[PDB]
Amino acid sequence: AIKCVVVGDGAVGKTCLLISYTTNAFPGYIPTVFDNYSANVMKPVNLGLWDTAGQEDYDRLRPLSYPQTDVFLICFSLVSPASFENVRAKWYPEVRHHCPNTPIILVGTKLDLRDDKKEKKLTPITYPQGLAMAKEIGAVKYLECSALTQRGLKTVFDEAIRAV
Amino acid sequence: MTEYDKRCCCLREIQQTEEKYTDTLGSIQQHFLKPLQRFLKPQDIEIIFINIEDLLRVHTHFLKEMKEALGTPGAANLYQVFIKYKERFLVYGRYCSQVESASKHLDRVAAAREDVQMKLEECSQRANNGRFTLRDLLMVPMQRVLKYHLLLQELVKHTQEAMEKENLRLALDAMRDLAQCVNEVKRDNETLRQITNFQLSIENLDQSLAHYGRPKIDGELKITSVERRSKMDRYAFLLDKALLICKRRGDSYDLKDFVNLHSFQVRDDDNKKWSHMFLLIEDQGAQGYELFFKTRELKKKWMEQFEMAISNIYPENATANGHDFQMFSFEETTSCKACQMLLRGTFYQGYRCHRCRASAHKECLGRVPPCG
Ligand SMILES: [Zn+2]
Ligand SMILES: [Zn+2]
Repeated sequence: AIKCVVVGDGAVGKTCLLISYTTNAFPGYIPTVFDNYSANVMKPVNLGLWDTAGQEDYDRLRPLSYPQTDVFLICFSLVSPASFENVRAKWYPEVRHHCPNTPIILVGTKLDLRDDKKEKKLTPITYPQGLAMAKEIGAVKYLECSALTQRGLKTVFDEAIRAV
Repeated sequence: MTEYDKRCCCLREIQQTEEKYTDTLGSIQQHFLKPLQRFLKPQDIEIIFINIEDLLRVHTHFLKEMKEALGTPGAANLYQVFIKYKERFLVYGRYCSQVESASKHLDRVAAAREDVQMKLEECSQRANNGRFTLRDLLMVPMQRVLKYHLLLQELVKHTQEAMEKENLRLALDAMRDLAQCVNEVKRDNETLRQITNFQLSIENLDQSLAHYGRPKIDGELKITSVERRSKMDRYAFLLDKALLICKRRGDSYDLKDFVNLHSFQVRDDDNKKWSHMFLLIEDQGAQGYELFFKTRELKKKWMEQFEMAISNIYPENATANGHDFQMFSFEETTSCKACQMLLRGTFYQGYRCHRCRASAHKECLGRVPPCG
């Protein structure tokens, strides 16, 4: 077994990363629901993935996903700010507290929309911006990717395993 | 892909995930509960499986409803399956407030009885070819109840109308409302956990602490009264309706003075420690206390808590438009007479009018229609 939980601000696209990866293709209509996924990947590991979509606003229901978790992918959108902040103030406080010993990959999502059309006086989480955070909250590894391109997408799930 | 194509890809999504959901529930009943009957005693099964059988009943009827609605109409009465089932779904309140201890109990029986541990492996092979443990399965309903809002959210943003969309948007609010009641049944569960601890240790105590609402802060202070007017080291519990002044040693706490917040008011006034003080004063009489704290920070926390307590006892608009609103614990499923969403939780969810008997959230009091 290996329990891996994908957590962070809604829309960034958790559901999607998970469906990109497991489905091995982008679908978009992009489904809302992603069932708990129990899989074999390659060294043969039994890999479990958990979406946390729809749990984000309900502070007493949401940490019910954290027990016996082997590793946490915390995510922000590389094209938000809104999210990147909440990593420091909400998600890391909560993971650390609920699970003092479980490691954390920090995942920057949407490297593809990273390079695109600042009206709102803001900037995309860049690679230094990211790792400064990763470092600040004691990450095990920092990554980036998109669900569309699937670039680095395969790296994330190899590193989540590596850490376990 | 149109918006219309998109709209019709997720009415499918609603149906297939719901199908899969009732399937899982069926699986938990059939490949798990019924076999384990058989090894385990009633108590232990009651404990592990919570109200899962009932969830199964609720959702199969609901799947029927959903099917007919989606298939028979041109999808138009969908909103109304959701609205109709909202309050029957509060049963998730108990599931989510009991699932951690259902999980823990399973572990324990598991470790105590390896014939049970074997059967468990047997069971999840029979059921999902060993891909999911019974523990895993037990988190599923919590996941599911918190997805209806996102589904209808999605079905809203590819919805064609006016009128179709509004009552989908209604159906969304019913589902976000439910999620929130469920978030608060759990918070209240554990708030009540913490009160029970306050009760058990310890007591010269004659009523259930629950009667004075929710804990605010508790800790060590020295105190003066009119009757006794040198500094006494004490341990105090602040709840919404009362301060419990205790004497303080061990795990034992001895109740030595009980203050009713209804009748008291906070008035304030070295950076040498224990210098930092405010007063609680009676209005129609003559009791009064000086509360001393080790530290300005400690003052300062306690005052805010005192102010939150009294604001709960005596909120903005407790007397608007005729009413006389009181902190109340509703023991029956109840909605707000202004906003019409639910009062959330199992414990002091909001306010009742001592004259109307009307029910309302703290934030909705000025908006309640006038009474008679
Ligand atoms: Zn009234
Ligand atoms: Zn209200």
